Amino acid sequence: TTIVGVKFNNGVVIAADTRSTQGPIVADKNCAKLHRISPKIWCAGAGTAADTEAVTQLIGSNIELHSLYTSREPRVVSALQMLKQHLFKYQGHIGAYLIVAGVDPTGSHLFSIHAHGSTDVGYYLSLGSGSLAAMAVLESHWKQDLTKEEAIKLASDAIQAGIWNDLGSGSNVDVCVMEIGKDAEYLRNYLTPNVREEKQKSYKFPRGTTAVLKESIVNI
Amino acid sequence: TSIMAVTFKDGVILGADSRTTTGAYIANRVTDKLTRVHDKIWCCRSGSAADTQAIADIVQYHLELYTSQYGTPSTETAASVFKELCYENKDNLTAGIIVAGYDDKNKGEVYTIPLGGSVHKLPYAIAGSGSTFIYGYCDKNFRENMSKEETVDFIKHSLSQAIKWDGSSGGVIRMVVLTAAGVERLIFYPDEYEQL
Amino acid sequence: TSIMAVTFKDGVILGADSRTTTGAYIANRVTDKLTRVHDKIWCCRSGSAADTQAIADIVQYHLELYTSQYGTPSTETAASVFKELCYENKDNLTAGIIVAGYDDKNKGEVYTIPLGGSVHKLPYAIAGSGSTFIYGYCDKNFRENMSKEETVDFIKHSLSQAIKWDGSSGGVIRMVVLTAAGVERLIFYPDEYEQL
Amino acid sequence: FNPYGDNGGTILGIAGEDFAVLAGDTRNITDYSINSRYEPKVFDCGDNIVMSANGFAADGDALVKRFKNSVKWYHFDHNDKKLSINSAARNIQHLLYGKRFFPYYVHTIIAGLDEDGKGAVYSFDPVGSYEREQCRAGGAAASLIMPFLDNQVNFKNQYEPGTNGKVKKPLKYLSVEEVIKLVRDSFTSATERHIQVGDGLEILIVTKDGVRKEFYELKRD
Amino acid sequence: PKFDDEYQAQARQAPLNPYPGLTVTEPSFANPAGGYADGDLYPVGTSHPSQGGMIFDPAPRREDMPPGWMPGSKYDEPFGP
Amino acid sequence: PKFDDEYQAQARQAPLNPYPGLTVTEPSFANPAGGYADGDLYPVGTSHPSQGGMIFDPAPRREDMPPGWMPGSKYDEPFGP
Amino acid sequence: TTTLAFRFQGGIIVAVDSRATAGNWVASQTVKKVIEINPFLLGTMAGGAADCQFWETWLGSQCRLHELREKERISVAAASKILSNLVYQYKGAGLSMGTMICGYTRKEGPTIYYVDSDGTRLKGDIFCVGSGQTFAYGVLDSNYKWDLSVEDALYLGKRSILAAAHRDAYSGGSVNLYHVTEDGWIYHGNHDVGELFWKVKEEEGSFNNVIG
Amino acid sequence: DPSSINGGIVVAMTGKDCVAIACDLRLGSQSLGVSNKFEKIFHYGHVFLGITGLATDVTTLNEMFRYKTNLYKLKEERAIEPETFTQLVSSSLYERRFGPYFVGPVVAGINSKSGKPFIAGFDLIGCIDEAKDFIVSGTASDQLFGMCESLYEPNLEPEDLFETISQALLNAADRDALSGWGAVVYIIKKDEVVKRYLKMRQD
Amino acid sequence: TQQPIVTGTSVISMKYDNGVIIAADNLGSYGSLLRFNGVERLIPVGDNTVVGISGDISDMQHIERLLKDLVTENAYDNPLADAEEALEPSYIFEYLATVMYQRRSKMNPLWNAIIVAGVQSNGDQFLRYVNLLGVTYSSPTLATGFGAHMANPLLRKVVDRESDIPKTTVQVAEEAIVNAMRVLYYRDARSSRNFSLAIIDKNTGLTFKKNLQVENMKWDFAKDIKGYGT
Amino acid sequence: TQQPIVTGTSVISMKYDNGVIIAADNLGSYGSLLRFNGVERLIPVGDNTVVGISGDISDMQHIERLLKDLVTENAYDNPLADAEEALEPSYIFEYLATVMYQRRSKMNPLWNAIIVAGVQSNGDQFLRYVNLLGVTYSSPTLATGFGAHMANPLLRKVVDRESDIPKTTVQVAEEAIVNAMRVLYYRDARSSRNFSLAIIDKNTGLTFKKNLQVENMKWDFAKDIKGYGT
Repeated sequence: TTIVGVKFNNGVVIAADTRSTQGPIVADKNCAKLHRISPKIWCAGAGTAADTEAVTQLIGSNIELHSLYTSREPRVVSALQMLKQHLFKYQGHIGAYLIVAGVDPTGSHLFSIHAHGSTDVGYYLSLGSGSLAAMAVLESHWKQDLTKEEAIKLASDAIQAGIWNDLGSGSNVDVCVMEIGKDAEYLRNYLTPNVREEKQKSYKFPRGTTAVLKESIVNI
Repeated sequence: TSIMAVTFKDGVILGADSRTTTGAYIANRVTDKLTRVHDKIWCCRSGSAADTQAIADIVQYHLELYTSQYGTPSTETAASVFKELCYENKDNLTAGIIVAGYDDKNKGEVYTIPLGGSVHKLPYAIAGSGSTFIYGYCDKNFRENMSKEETVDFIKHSLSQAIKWDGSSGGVIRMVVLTAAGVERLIFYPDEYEQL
Repeated sequence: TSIMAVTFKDGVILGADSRTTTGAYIANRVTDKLTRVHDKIWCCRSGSAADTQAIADIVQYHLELYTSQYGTPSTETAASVFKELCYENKDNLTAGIIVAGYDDKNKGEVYTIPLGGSVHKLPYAIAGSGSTFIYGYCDKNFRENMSKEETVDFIKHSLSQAIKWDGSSGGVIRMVVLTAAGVERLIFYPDEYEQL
Repeated sequence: FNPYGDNGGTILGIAGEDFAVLAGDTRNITDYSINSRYEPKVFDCGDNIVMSANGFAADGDALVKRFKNSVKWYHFDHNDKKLSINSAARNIQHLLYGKRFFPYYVHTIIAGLDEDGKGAVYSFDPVGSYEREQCRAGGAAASLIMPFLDNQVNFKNQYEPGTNGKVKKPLKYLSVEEVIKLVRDSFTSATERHIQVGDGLEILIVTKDGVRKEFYELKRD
Repeated sequence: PKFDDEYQAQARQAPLNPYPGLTVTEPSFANPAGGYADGDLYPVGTSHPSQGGMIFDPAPRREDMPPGWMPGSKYDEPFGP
Repeated sequence: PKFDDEYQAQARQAPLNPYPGLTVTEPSFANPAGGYADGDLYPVGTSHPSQGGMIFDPAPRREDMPPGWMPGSKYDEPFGP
Repeated sequence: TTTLAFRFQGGIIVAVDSRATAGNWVASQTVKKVIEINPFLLGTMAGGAADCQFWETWLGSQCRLHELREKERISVAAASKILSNLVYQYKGAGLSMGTMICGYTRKEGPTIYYVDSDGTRLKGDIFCVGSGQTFAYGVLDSNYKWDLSVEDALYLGKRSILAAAHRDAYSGGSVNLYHVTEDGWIYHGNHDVGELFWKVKEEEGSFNNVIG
Repeated sequence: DPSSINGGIVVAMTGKDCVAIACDLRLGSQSLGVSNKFEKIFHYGHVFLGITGLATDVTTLNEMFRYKTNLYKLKEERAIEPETFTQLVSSSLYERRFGPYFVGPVVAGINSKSGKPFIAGFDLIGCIDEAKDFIVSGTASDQLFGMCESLYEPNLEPEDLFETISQALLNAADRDALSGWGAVVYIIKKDEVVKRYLKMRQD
Repeated sequence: TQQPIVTGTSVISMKYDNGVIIAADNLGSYGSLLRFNGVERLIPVGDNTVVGISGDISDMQHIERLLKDLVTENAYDNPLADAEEALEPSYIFEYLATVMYQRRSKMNPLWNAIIVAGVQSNGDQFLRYVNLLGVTYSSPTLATGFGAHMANPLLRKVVDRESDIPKTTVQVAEEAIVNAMRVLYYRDARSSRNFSLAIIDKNTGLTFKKNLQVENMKWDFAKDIKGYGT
Repeated sequence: TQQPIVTGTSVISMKYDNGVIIAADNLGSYGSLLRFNGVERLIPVGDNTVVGISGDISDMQHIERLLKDLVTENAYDNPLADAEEALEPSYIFEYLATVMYQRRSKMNPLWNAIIVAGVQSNGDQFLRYVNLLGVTYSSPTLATGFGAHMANPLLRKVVDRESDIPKTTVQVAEEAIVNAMRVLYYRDARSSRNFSLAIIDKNTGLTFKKNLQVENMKWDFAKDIKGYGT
């Protein structure tokens, strides 16, 4: 996994790759790793994948309930508080590491959460097995008050560095742009550098190749 | 980590490094370790980040409730709450905390709560893995009732050596100056404090 | 233990504490940790006492034979012998050693051999469990070409802080002054260096 | 001190009439880091034989060097005569089993033409145990590569249509070009589904005309 | 001198049950260790007196893995190296 | 922060043979490791398929006694507690 | 692995499967599990492929030295004793071997010696070795007779290996049969289980629980 | 290892407008094969769930999902869709996060409204793994991954889909020690389901 | 040696159109204690070779002594040793790799990772990596320790494949190396501000820029961070 | 407390003809680091009782809070609390021992060794020991930690049996305590030069001499040692 967040002059952009691996096998080539906690709060996680999915789903449900209750747009810090308290309650046994980025009436926020409940503020963050490769690019090229275009380019290129230089990271780049004044822009497969090599031959078999003992029709 | 609170003539100056390591990797090089638990009470965190942050949030809750129900707490009340939380959960918790605050009657106060969970009032306190390298320096250079600038320079030199010698300490040196005038954030960058 | 060696204008001053402990018990409180491997070459023992004493005897044998066959060795020859013996048996051995000596062509020289068995020339070296507490003090107070009295006071203050903070360090502070004039034993008692 | 590692490489030997093919990826690995994009691990061994010692890279280098020394000494003694594939197989077996209790953790494959001119592939376990095979994958992606090669090269589980599973599809020879196409497709699949494969595919062809090397690009992500 | 892992991201876990939940594999149940006078009940002193195949080839232990790890679950290292 | 033990006085000594010299109690001989292919050699993969009476009374472990200690020999603690 | 060898009026029948496995991954299905020591002596490897293959190939060289020196073939007892002593001297070193030394000698008749990693050496009339040995025994002991015809003995060995291949995960592949005669050993070919199973089900009518 | 003690295989593929899910029939305990008729494919209305892993958990989850899907059918008056069933399975698996069932389930079906083929996989604790091409689980997961990757191509007709999935399962099972003893392939269509038993090696 | 006590963290290197550039910091760390700051971990072995070493510092000094002995013994009875039949980078690397693998086999490993960089007499750049296990490989860019993760992507962005080497000039490669040092200083806790850089060029020979400083650090954004959460 | 972290080394005490003397150093050690030097480990609980505590400092402060609460609760609805039905040393010790044993049985011990010294209202000296396990005993002289080995023999030389108590005066007992503290400073690595001393006398009440100094140290013989062996 390669995840990065990047705050820029008017918002924050979070990006991730799409390869999903069980052991050394690529279970899914186009796994979507960016999750909505709210329309303008987005997160991407590492560690135990199932725990990240469950905790983000729980926090999103609770946050939408609270937004309806208070009749206010969710704060990113509210999600941070609830998420880290839940993570702490289990003393790290849920093993969810997250980068949560979003926009709320108080500004644009970028945080990270670790399985044990610790959190950090940041201007640029990285996570996952490709965290170091992406962080190298983020250190080399990040600057104060990036424009939206520069921010997208920088985050995309850090994710590309993780893709090229890490085994557990590959395929396509997902990008989500949260900006202060307007809606979040989710860019599914923003970059698609890993196109599929063509088959040398079509390996379709002639019909009847397989041997069949019985055939039946099932009353569903 | 290298955190350091020093009482002085007008109050107390709390300072810390900004590096957070996870193994040899520096997962965050500009983190701010000084935490405002109340208007004139600032704790500082050493040990497990999760434990320290949970303790800090619980203490903020307790002290806000105390302020609303019984009037403003003193530094001693805050450190006592830290004591109860750290001690009654000492098996689970692994947090060592410095609590520094300014009270009009007491002026500047500093309490240190080592990993074991005890309370100690000290004129100055140093904590974190990087403080071991400056126990001699701070002991041999500290003075009672220093001036503000003298205290700032003292903390600057002490944390400069702590950063020099500890691989897990580094980054900018941030300080909070607690005094009757208010609270002042200070920041000193590597090219400044490393050329002392 | 708190070992220290400091080169100065007229030579090198080698110093150490006298406390030896087996756990919390002070098995020997007046031990002498400075060893004369050669006429103007003195080593300090740190780590395992048995390993350090065996290495010291082997090095004395080798350097005596070197003196008889090839003329007087330098500090570097002595420390090289230390290095080979420590490295070729680094798995069995657990000894860190400081080697200090005076030769007219080089004046005072100091080499330190940490637990890994590497060789480093340094203007001054501190070793032992108590050195960790005086890295910052020594770094900020050391100066090139100190006078004999300045060096003696510097070592006195450094070892005083190391003894203050380390439970495994204590007793009298002993120093050996290596210079063209000769070798001078110096001893400073707790009531002398603790009231600094 | 753990004296072993895994550098994540895959090799593939296929034999048939008139030729033998030994292919392997050039990717080199340590944990999840790519050490180099192009480190050949299939070698033209001379005497019309091709060798690979995929697995732990250091042991592969050591075993290859030892085999080079042994074959050169064979040339020194037996008047510079050509070494046969079976003789090389026995030599490598004795090399491997000479360290029975501290094995070379490499899965070796040698491919070439036997004394009858028919393609031959010998494959070894880390301890020895060489078996002549018609095709044999090895390395990280052996389990991914090999079943497809069974299906295509040997037509296992394939029956002539209309015979209702009674008549198998006959095992007609694959030409060298068709074997190259199968190897390319199999390594493309292994690259696409295995994280340790996808930098570059190198193929060595053995035939009476001599050893012939071909190189193909992979995804490299 | 250790390297002061503040986030506990490098934190790693009776011996741990390799397959949590299943009590049939709990060490305390697989090896209950009898009772104090078992030696007097049974004359012996005791009531009760591999996957490797033919070809040699070169899962993790929970004790050496982070607490959030579940054997056989999809896991992504938060930082890797 | 640990205390210095310059003399190695408190220094304490694969698992240790409980009774040195006797190979019959050697851990590598009492519990030998199985063959790499024993799974293929035997069906289930295995070549093979107390003290205290009625009264509850309430030896040292060679792995925490000093190197010079011989189990069952006369030993006087050199430094006391 | 499954290997069996049983004496009968016509000599010895040696049958073995072909599958070799490394964990769940089936490494190969065409492993030759009979090492041919000499035209009258036959090794039957099981357990660890490397150990058996290497040490019985070495036993072949020892046998060759034996004929060269003494002008008469190594007896089955002598070869099995050499192998037993060798395997014993590496006991505890990790050898994984199960070996039936089947041979014929004028002064011994047909003879089978079971040898394995733990140093045992057993003379016997029937032996089954490998992970599938119990399934092969279930058939041999229920059908074996001394006076079986050569065709019936071959079929019995084939069927006994087939049963173990069916019921044991590590014993599939193909059945290789050898007949150790008075004048040598005869290799009666290779039978693939994927076809032998259906042929046997049709002809015997057994395996009635298997769909088809 | 609970997930490898019994073995078994499951593979799902998507045609142009049909899905195919297939499994091996072996049930055993490591070496010994016990039964050749342990069918790991279960259906709840028009959605098919294949479960590999510890057989006790396979049966337990079959019963649990029968119960839950029957209640869904009754109180909703409609069959549970493949997407909703996927969410139900994921939520039920995570409920045992610290005591999890040792199963790899695989959902396959066609949404009754959109008519769009749907397949999804999971881990022991409910990590949904949705894919547009094919899903794989069991002891022979890697063999099946490689085989399906080599053979699969988009928009297969039901007949070619059957041939592709059957060949992938057969060749994958022939290289897995703990899998085999026949296989069953379901070809699922918007109006009918065809179940077929494959002839293969019985070792 | 079974455990490294005093260690040098990382070395990086890349090959450009006319030679190889290699750099390493001068800090040897005793655990988390940044104890020795004057260590030199780039070991010239000629006008055409420099050896970068990481890991245990004592084993590094042993390896340096081995290289000195190689240079000494090559000149024995070798009248041409100063211009041809001199020690190539390939010979140095092969000897080092043999020694490292042998030590590994005897279960007494040198806990070092060694990058031998130079240019052969035919002008072809030599750049190979060898570690304690005897694992060897070559690449247009090589790095050790945290460099393999942090720095190596940055260098690969410059020369991603063998086709990019002739396109890379001295200045581009040196800027890449210095930026990699700055990044490693930022993110590697074992790293130091001071580092040495050596350039071997097929035309101008070995240039050895010692005690360089990490410059153009960016810290002014740290003033806006206000702790965890709020 | 599964393990102690910050600890106070030892407490020594003895009873004399008219009361009891108790002393303890003011140093709390964090491992081998002599971290905190201003710790008070003698806890007066009245004019007739002093509680000396060793072991974990946090548990010591918890026990001190327990004793303050004991006094406060005793004062409730007790008009005689100041003169009779005041807390005797025996009541304090029994409460502490009960608490310690309950903690031990709950597998959450208070990692302290406590000596409760005082005089009963009838004038009989009270001096008892209790540790984390709940083990309690009484003796004319008591000590904790290294005091149980180094100091306790010296005190026993003065009062070896109950018959010697009336023969022992204030000066003799106090000199014995000071000499024992000096010896502990000599030989105990966890000890400190500063120590507190409390005297409870049946006639003159509690005297509490804080921050005393170890004096008359003998070091001048150290000059005559020049090495090991030769």
